[PDB]
Amino acid sequence: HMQFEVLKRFFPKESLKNCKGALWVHTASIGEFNTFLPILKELKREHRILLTYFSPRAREYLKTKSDFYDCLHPLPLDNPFSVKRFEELSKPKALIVVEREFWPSLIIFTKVPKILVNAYAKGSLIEKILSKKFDLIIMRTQEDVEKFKTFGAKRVFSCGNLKFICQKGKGIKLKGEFIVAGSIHTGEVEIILKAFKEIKKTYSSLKLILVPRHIENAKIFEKKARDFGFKTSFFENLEGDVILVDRFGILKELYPVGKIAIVGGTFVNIGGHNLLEPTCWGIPVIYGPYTHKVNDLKEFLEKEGAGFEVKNETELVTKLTELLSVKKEIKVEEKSREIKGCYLEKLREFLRG
Amino acid sequence: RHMQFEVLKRFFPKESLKNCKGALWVHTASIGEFNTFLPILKELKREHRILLTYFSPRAREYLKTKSDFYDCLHPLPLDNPFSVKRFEELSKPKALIVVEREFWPSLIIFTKVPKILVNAYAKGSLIEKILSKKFDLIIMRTQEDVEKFKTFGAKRVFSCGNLKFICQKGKGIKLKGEFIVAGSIHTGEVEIILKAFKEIKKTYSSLKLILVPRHIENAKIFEKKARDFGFKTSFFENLEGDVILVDRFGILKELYPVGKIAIVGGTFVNIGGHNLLEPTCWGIPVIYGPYTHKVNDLKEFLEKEGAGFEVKNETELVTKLTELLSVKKEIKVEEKSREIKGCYLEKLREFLRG
Ligand SMILES: [Cl-]
Ligand SMILES: [Cl-]
Ligand SMILES: [Cl-]
Ligand SMILES: [Cl-]
Ligand code: NI
Ligand code: NI
Repeated sequence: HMQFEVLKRFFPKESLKNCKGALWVHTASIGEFNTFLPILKELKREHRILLTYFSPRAREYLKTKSDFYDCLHPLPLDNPFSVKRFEELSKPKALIVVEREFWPSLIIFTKVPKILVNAYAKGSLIEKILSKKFDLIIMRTQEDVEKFKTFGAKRVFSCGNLKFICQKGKGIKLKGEFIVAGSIHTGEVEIILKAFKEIKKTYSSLKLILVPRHIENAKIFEKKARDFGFKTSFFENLEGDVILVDRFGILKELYPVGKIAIVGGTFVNIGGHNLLEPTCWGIPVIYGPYTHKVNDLKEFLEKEGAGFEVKNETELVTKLTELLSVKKEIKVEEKSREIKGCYLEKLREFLRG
Repeated sequence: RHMQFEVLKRFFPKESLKNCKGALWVHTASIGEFNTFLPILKELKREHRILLTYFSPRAREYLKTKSDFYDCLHPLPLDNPFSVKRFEELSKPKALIVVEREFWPSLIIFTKVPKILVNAYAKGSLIEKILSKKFDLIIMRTQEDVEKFKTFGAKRVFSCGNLKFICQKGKGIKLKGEFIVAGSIHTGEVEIILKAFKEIKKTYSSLKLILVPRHIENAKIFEKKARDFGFKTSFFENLEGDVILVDRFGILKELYPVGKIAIVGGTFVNIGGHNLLEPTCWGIPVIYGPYTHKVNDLKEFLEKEGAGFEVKNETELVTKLTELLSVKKEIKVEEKSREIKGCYLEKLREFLRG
């Protein structure tokens, strides 16, 4: 089945010797790794990297990212001896913990200089006790900083949320004016078509590019839009009022083509997909009420004036019209350069000496 | 997050564990293991106080809703000698049942509690050689796994089958009519199912299809698709339709008994399969498509049992449906289930007696 690597954790591999002096980066699982990746890309340039993870579900994925590290090993089991053997074999120059892997033996029984990034405070007793054990803490909010400072942590700063860093890609150019609806589920399709139908009464040249959450549904989606009375086409072919995308990936590259984006997983009870993507391009994003899985991101976008929650077909029409008549300025990308810059600055300085 | 990792509790187990002394200690890493062991736990819970531990923070909230099946709840202690021994000293458990695997070295090496591994399989790895012999009793899925573990010098290793194959039926519903039941169906599965059912109705004109979407948000859509096929439609409780859509969450497992044949989705689209087992517990055959890669043990069990049929296209689906409609297939999954359960429960009770 899956590889738990229990022996490796308990008795870290001898070959760690071959990675001595590296910068040790710990990403509990795939999420943490992706969140830290933009920082890792830069650090990887000035340091050899020793990468560890906790979840067995992350091994296979991380193996595909060998470009971003020199050595890969699971985190040692949390006893003084496994942890000390890990540190003694690898003699790491420092350890960066992404988000909050409060492993007591790891934190208590290693001597490696320790750095926590993207942390937030909960006010719990384990925080009171272990926070002071880090040489440097970078938090998401100045509020979190305050709490940790009352915990006797020195060297604590706020740099913002690493999750809000833009990772854009090349992108695509298309002539025409478009709305781009991405990661749309079957149960979201009709409300969007009915909204776009109401809109086209006014904006006759406007086209909808529609990208299903599952590209397999590209044909069911087409037939629906056809049933609604739209001329339709499949991407590459831009002839339709509703343009369906059937090729995987591509979605993040399509956003720059539009004036307004709509992101699914939000009009049905899914919890929201990736709201950030379109806004990194200076485009406002509209979403439905079901954002519980991306709540921090939601509150961030609303504060940045870049995200807009709509409750129903009517609100959607109303919001779309507002954004088509008045171009909403978006500054998410500058914030992104700012968070990234702050994190990378403090880390480079800390690592310098 | 907003999730509780309970690090402090794992590191320094709660003093109140005292008030649970002499209990049977059952460890279920997360929700899946708990549900897998639940039928056995229900019986053991009658004869033992239960101290229940879990590893995944994601299980805590769920497990709190299961307070009827345990006496004490606490996360597994962190894997260092001191936390583990403190857990053990506080709770003085009579024994520890580990569900499936959870080879936590310090836990296994530094506790004196008699330890029992349940529903295990053998990967043949070095950590297995080393830790397997530290269990007082090991109950495995196959006689093949037993042989491997036997060669690691494990004594007291048996096979009682896969706990995951234990039926958990529920009350069940009754309706007048003849039905086929398609459950956990995704949008991309609706057309091969409707195409096949249209062909079948030519011959069995009285047959009705109860259609339960994977996600109810897709029901309106499903109903409209049925209409395009020219079926009379209706929403559950109304049995008017040739195709009857189901609009309520849950419900599915209680519906199966109503049918002559079940179809279970996540299988005609590359999803990997939903719960093939449930219909067969009613002595009803189940049909699925080729994409069962997330339920492959279950798929293999059903095939050997003569209760599960893989179909690759609309024709084989029509073919298999017609076969099962013309000659009723005998299904003995429930029989197998009582067997697996009784075996596990027999061995456990005997170990715990003395
Ligand atoms: Cl201590
Ligand atoms: Cl001590
Ligand atoms: Cl302790
Ligand atoms: Cl102790
Ligand atoms: Ni998916
Ligand atoms: Ni779901």
